[PDB]
Amino acid sequence: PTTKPPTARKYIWTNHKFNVSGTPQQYVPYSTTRKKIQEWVPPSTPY
Amino acid sequence: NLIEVFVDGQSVMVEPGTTVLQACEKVGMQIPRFCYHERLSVAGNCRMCLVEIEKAPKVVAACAMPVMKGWNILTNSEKSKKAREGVMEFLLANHPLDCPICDQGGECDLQDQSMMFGSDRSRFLEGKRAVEDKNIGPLVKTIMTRCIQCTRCIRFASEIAGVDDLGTTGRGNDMQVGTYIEKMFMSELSGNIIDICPVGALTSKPYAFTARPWETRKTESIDVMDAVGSNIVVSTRTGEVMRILPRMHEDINEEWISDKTRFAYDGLKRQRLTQPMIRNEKGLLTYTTWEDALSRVAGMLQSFQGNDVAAIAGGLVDAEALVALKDLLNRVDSDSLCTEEVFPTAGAGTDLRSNYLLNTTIAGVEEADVILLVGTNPRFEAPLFNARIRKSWLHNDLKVALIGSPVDLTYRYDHLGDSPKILQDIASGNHPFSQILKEAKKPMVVLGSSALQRSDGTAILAAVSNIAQNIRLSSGDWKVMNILHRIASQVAALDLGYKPGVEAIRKNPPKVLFLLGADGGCITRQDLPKDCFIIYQGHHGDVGAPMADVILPGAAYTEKSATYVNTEGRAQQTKVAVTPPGLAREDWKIIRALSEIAGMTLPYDTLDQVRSRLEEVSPNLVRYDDVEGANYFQQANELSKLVNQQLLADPLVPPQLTIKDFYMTDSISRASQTMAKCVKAVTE
Amino acid sequence: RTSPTGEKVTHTGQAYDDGDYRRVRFSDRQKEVNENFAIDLIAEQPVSEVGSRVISCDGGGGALGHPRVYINLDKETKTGTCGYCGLQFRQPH
Amino acid sequence: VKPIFSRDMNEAKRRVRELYRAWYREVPNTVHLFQLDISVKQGRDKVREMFMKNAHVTDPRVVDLLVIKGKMELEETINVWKQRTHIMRFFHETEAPRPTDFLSKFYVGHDP
Amino acid sequence: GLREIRIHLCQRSPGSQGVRDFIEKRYVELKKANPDLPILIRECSDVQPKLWARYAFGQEKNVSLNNFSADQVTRTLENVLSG
Amino acid sequence: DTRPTIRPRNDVVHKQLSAFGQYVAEILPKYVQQVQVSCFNELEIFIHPDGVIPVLTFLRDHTNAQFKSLADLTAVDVPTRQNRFEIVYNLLSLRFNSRIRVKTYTDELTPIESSVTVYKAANWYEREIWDMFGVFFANHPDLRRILTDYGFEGHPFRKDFPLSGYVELRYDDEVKRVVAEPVELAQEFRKFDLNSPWEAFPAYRQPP
Amino acid sequence: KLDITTLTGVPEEHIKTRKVRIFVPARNNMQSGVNNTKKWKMEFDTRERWENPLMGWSSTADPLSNLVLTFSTKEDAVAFAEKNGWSFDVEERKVPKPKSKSYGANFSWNKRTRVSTK
Ligand code: SF4
Ligand code: SF4
Ligand code: FES
Repeated sequence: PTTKPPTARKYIWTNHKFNVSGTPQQYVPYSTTRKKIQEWVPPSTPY
Repeated sequence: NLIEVFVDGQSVMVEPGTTVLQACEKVGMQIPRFCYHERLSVAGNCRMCLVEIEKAPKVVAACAMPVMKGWNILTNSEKSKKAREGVMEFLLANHPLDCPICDQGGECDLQDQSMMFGSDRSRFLEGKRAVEDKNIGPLVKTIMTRCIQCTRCIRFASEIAGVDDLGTTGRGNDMQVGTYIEKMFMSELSGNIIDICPVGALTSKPYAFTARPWETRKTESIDVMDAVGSNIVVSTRTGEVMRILPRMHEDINEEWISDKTRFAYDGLKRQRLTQPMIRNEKGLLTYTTWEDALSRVAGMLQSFQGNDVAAIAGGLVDAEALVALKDLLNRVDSDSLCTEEVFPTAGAGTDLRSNYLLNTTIAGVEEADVILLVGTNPRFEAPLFNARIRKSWLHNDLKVALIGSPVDLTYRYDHLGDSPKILQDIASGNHPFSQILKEAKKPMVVLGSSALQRSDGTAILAAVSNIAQNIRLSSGDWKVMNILHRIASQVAALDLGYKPGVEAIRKNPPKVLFLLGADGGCITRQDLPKDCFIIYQGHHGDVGAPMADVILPGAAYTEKSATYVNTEGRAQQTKVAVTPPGLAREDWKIIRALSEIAGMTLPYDTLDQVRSRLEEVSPNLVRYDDVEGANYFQQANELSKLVNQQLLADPLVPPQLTIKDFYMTDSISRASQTMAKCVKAVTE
Repeated sequence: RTSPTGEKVTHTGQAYDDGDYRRVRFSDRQKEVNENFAIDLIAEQPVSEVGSRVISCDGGGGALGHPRVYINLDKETKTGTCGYCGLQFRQPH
Repeated sequence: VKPIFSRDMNEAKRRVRELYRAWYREVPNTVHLFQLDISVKQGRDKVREMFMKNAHVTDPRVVDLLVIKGKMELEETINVWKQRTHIMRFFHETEAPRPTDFLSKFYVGHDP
Repeated sequence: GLREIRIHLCQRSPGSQGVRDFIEKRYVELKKANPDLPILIRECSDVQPKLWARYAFGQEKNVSLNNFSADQVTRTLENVLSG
Repeated sequence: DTRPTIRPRNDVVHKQLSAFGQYVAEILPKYVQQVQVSCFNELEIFIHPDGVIPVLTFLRDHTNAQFKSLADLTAVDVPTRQNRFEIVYNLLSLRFNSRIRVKTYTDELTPIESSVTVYKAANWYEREIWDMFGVFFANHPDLRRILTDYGFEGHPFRKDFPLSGYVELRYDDEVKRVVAEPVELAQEFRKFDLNSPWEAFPAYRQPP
Repeated sequence: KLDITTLTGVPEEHIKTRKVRIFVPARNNMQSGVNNTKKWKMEFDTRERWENPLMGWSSTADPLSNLVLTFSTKEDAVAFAEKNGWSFDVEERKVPKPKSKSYGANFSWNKRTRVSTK
């Protein structure tokens, strides 16, 4: 890469990180979609 | 009369006037086609159906060319193959490379027909055309660069929808489909232009980008938005309703569904009842287990008996739940089982089925020659019934007369007026239309159930019955009397002995009211004793749920196998697509569990046992897709003659006058945001 | 952005609510969130002006982009947007 | 239809009894060899229970096939081809009891 | 004590001809005599016709009407209507 | 047709296989029901299920048919037939450098004569057919499970058997052993509807 | 009568509680092709599909949620359902009506079939 530098993109990390498994910076999977069905909010006023 | 033609040598007998495409379909050959649709007029411009007739030097268009006796159709000959390849190449010459981003991908007629009949590469070295997109509404997403100018949408509008707004502007390679002005294609059947369109030019905006066809699971069910009982396919993916598509039923909805039926599925994902709710010491609804709520309702049932316990059936309720609630309330000796739609009780009432049914049937409309519409707006109350009427008028010259407000039915009719006194005039022979009814060999009179919601509904029913009896006497087994319902649960309730209307509850105020998904707000807290116990059992909390003491979360029509009877008395069963959210359960299961806790255990534990109970009450609710023949009209007319009410001077104004009053009718439609967008678009 | 609970929100808008037990998986660990929201990155790109009535975008690089599509530039009120790239084009007015 | 091993249900019932005798006399060895933590009665009752599950069968061909599968299961037990895990799979222990009452089913989930 | 009356008759079955004639002739008279008692007339298909009678507290009884006559149907209903 | 894309067709082998099929049908008319030669030069002889041993022994010992090698022995489950299981025999003739196929049928109950006496290779093949489909082979020296688990119940290769099965295994700390429990999937197998609504091959069009 | 239920190995819960439907699949309305509406199919009843806590994937405990058996005729499907002791529900096949179509009607002289645009 000293001779042929990699193409420079703004989205490319400026700090490479090693395998962070077993450390607090490890990757924890989760759902990325929002809640599908919305529950009905009961009224706050009495009858 | 049958002439003889040959498809690939094999003999086949076809009627005179039969097209080449139908002759090939008879033997099992489906000729490729883009412009041709079975339910639209023949266009013949896509040129994909070109086939070679033996000994003939020119390839005919199978979609338009009628067969001649002795013709041998060479479907798979080299001329046909080359014609198909050339037409596919011309179609794909200017088509955009949007397959990855086109929602028609995976279910695209152009793709599949290119794979099966077209070439495998392109010789087009030029630059493709580009067409500016046209906005035609908030439902149909239009990417007109993909249009192949098959003119399916134009013909569908102009014929099935009566809206002469779509058309082609320009000529040559610059011809563009769509309204010339920036106009919105407003119709209750506009959603079907998404289905007829082979390419992804017209696509469902709510369904945009959400899923691919190959991954969706198809569940065949029945629509409950209106009383037509249209057959639909619920396309689910990973336990979620992605879209609703029509299912072919020639006798009910042919190939179309209304816009509400197609786009109201999103209402099933908002304001849902997920967990049982009971009211705390603060007067507020709080979540609770099934045990506590069921115990409370069972105790309240054990406390009061007789007329003190009542129940109001909703609009989207199923036959199984209705029969379960009926048995439960009969266990406490209570007959106060009331619907929300008022049907005239006086006379024969809900004893003869034909009294409150569309006895002519939806398919019967194509046989009639004169139709009288009394106090109804079929374009909005029953869009598919109105479409069938339009088809009959277009192909059979069906004289249509309307007695009511001059609403636009998308077809021209005879506006006799809006006063019920015209019914008396027709019955007594004073009105000229009485002579026309006498002339008609198969006349048909349709009375809207919304008209019966007036205080003089019994008088209107009596007048319509008098007209029908005069027709019967003055002029086979052609049914004349007809009632067009607007609620998916009215017919089943009437068959299950439910009292048609809240009049009994108004007459006898109960102390335990069991609102079974009744969001119409006919009976409020102010019309009940100041300590009435209300249990609401529904899927959406729209109106009844706030004015209730115990909430039992039910299931929607896409979350249970349930029996619904349409306006013509044809029982149909839905199939489970997804499961009820949260702690919600099937309605009859909730009723049976409540009965077991209240000591009065019902004699059924599974769905089949509940349907066996349905047969015991009425055997017609277990014979699905069968319109049982029952006339019993003379007795009904004689019993209606007994009590003579007075027709009011109020004009016959249907509840729905414009497209704005069509989108939001029931709880699911009101919870839908797509319906809100449609209402905002059609109002502003 | 940051959710009221103090948890960073993803480009899809997903963020565990305070009344959600699933947030406990991030207690001694981190929540993996990309910090290059694409929707913000494209809107940053300027709108190219081309005198021709119809242009074609391949995403740049030829075979290293996306299928070639042609975009109409007749609507003066809006800008033609590539379906794949998201780049905007405008006919000079 | 052509029979498998027996032409009459009485002949088929004879093979079932022969299998039961082999199974009944094997249970003491199975507990001993596999070092099971159950009693001889439990295994012999379990053998009876599994036999009683296929008690409504009336077709002699199905009866013969069940005995054929029964002998195959016995051979694995005798030859210790099965293990303690395989033997104790009949005694469902980790499985939670699933109630068969409607109200109990109603409380748990959407199970029909 | 009586709450409702259900009559199930098949459309073309010869065993329901008596019930068909009874509904053709005496049903109007029955309804006139009993205004507020629901005589639910539903239809069977290839099965024996039956007459259901629901009493108080959800107690229902059924009487077979196979190969009956309109006179016999009238007698049975009179027995059900009174006791 | 011709040109590189198409696969060349050899008529000589087609004629030879058709002639040999007629020969076999003539010699064994008691069991042979149908004879076919596919366009890619593969010969199939359809045999009544009682003809397993006779026809195979003929095809093994006959001087004009030395199919001394049993290439394969499999079953095909077509649940739309009375005899859903279709037992297929693949033979190899080193003397004449050709292969032949023998197809029979059987129900879920009717047994099939074991061809171990004909080919000693048929032993494990018949064991696998029994284990996977449930077909019982009479007069078999040792018929038992070969591929499934020891306490497995059900025949998996049947078309009506679920892909994920009915039971699953895991280790329980309470019982100190691997235990079988009803199958529960974290993610369900997403079934795909892929068949195109348009006919692909006009040459295989079934009558209406 | 065939009672192979004791030989299939299916647990009792998935033999008696199930509800098999026998039907010809409806034509995908998005396409004009009818090749898929030619063979009878057999499917079970849809059951619970909850959300996996870790990833949001749709979990299931129904082993028969993906079984779609294809049969040549209705009778074969009914027989196969009866073999395994499954409560079947047959739906009659729906075939589109033969329709009289005439291109000449598009230009009728005294009829409504006259079209205003092509
Ligand atoms: S309409 Fe069909 S062929 Fe055209 S881009 Fe979309 S998927 Fe591809
Ligand atoms: S928009 Fe669709 S339906 Fe209309 S002409 Fe174009 S391709 Fe045909
Ligand atoms: S299908 Fe006949 S020309 Fe288009």
